[PDB]
Amino acid sequence: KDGYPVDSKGCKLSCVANNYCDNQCKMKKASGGHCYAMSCYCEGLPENAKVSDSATNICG
Repeated sequence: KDGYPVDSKGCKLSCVANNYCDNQCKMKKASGGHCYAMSCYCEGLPENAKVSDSATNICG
């Protein structure tokens, strides 16, 4: 599946470059890792990946 990976709190990962996400997503059995709207997004994550379902999370 695809989506935005979160952190230990469940907040979207603030990405700043494609290479950064490209490497992260990869480690997460993903294939399309890019930085969109300062948010990392991997395409091909595992059905049990920990990503959000919206372009905004509930961080502090």
